[PDB]
Amino acid sequence: TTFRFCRDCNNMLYPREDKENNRLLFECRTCSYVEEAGSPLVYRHELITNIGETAGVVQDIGSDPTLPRSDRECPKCHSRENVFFQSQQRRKDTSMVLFFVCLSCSHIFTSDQKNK
Amino acid sequence: KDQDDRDHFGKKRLDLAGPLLAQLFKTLFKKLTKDIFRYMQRTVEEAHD
Amino acid sequence: DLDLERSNRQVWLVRLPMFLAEKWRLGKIRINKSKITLLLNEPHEYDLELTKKVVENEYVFTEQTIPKKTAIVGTVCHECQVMPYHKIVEQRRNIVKLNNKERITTLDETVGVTMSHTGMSMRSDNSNFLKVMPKKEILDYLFKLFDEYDYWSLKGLKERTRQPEAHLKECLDKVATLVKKGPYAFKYT
Ligand SMILES: [Zn+2]
Ligand SMILES: [Zn+2]
Repeated sequence: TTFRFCRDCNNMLYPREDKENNRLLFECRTCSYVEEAGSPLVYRHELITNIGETAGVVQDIGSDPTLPRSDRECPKCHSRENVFFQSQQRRKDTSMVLFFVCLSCSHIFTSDQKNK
Repeated sequence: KDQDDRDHFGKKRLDLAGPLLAQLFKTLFKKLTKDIFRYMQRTVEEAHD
Repeated sequence: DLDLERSNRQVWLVRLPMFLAEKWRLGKIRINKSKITLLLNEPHEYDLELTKKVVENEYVFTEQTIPKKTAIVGTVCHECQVMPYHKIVEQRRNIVKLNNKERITTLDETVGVTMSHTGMSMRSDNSNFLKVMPKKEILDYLFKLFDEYDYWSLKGLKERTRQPEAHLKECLDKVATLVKKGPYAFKYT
């Protein structure tokens, strides 16, 4: 995660192990620029995800006519005008929880009960 | 995103008599040039009247 | 050989609509503070747009493995876009969708007359287009042809013959040897 690019080379910095100072540096297999490892974690794989559950929530989601309105009150705004929609993770196993969006604070909440 | 949908009528088009003649007439027009050119060539090839 | 002349002028790029573009193929910059305006020569008081203030790595240059006469004139200081005043502008900018080409002049004549020239009209060429002897004197010239240029082709000899074709070609065939192929061919050498 969090790729790093070079400068004056701009390619992406692979990690090159420093054993002597004994830490991780990021090389640049084209121009020899280097720097540290801002964190020893290198790679993630992320089988079961929980992102895209709010894909493209723009400040205009309130301006889309086709989205179903709903009346519940935002925990923050305590306003009762909010559009909502299922989780945008277009995949089969996906749950059927609801993401609301208050038209006032643009705060996102959920209809959940298992985990908020 | 979901895979694409191939039957979505938004992505179809209907060729009416306009297009269908166009596609047809266009090729028939090349063939007319090509021949004209060939004749135009071959007559100049032999400086025929 | 290229020359960085000064390259320090604060050139200001402007994007403009077409009606402006056509008009440009004087001014009065009436900037005001940052609501920058400007007066154009008559026309309107079209203001400048702070379309892009900061503009780096962008410079103007002109010219006159082939080289040429390069000159680096000025640097972009800031990019602008035209602010069209808007009364007639929108009145014509919206009306920019009010043009097209013509339909077909479906030939108003009677049908009979027009086809007359198509068939056998028995007329043509109205548009000019793709319309397209002494054996002594012969030998004296043949010896001259042999002497002046042993590589004497028949055409160079026949044109130089300027006489009946018999005397030049036949009488000279004895003391002159003509090759058929190779460089010195057809040469009365
Ligand atoms: Zn680099
Ligand atoms: Zn709210």
